[PDB]
Amino acid sequence: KVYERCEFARTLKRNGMAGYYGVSLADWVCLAQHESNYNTRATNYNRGDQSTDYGIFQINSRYWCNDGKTPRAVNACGINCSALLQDDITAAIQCAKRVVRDPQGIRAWVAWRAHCQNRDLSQYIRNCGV
Repeated sequence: KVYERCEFARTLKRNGMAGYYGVSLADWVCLAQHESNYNTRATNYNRGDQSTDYGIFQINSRYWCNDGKTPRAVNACGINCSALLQDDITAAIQCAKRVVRDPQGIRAWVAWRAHCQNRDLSQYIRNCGV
């Protein structure tokens, strides 16, 4: 239930996402990194703003995913946030796409805008043998 730059990259490329129309594998990695790669323990709830940041891709439960304990959220993904806390990231990818599919775009992770769009993050993926 753990994923690292390499792994993630491999999987991504193994899934067929790494190098998406726009989202570049490197961007994914860097992103997934800025999110909370490693172990699928990326969980940070916050009632203060009826929002929760869960998922390796640090997905907010204030719009994406849901639970059923908060009859307010607008689960745009329409899935159990827990589904993003499993072993297979299939949900993370599916949701990831189901999310980016919106007019939001990777931009949502402005972080990447201040992490990826800064230096060469290719050196991070360049080594796995991609």
